[PDB]
Amino acid sequence: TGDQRFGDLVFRQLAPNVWQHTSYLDMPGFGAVASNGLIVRDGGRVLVVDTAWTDDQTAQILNWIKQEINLPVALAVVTHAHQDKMGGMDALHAAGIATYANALSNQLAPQEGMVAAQHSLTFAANGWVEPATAPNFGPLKVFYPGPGHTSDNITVGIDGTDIAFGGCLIKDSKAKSLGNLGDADTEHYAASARAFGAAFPKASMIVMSHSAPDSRAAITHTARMADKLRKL
Ligand SMILES: [Zn+2]
Ligand SMILES: [Zn+2]
Repeated sequence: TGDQRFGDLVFRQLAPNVWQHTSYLDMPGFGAVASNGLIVRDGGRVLVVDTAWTDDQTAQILNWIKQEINLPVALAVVTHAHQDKMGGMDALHAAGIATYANALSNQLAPQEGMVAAQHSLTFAANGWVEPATAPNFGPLKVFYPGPGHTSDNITVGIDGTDIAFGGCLIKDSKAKSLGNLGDADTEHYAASARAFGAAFPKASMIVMSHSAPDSRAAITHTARMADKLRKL
């Protein structure tokens, strides 16, 4: 398939300098739910998008990076204040890694049971990150598409590649539903999915948290699901 197992994690190379990390929730009354993030090698440093579900899983991502890449991890960006994306913040901080999240994610973190990132990203009215808040992000192009899966969800394009990461906002083109809607903005979801597509109009590989990588059909399918839900 392209997947490789390392401990209880799975890694899949997407480009010469990009890998998808996958971790699984291990809690007594739940099935083994996968969550995907990214690892980007930016020359002489590594950038991480999203933690795993737990600190121990996140430390295993760092161990894979040390073994397989062996460059320092300069920063991590987390895409919203849920456990699958921010559950391993303490492991990043223990490792001396600078962490960034939407200001709103950092505000929500205590209510959600998450540790806040060290740095807050803010956004222009067009959705693009304010550059002074995202210094030295290299190829990572951060975009806030509007409320959707959550009020705080952000997305990330990787310059020099065909890849854009929708996080938990985007589901694949065969998804039966929008997954976890507990915190979702049903009025704006479809427009936010569309805004993600329009922000990264050349991306051909759409990476998402809870499906395998897909084509741009994931974006349109997600927006349709959202529009149906809104019309009910
Ligand atoms: Zn979520
Ligand atoms: Zn999720």
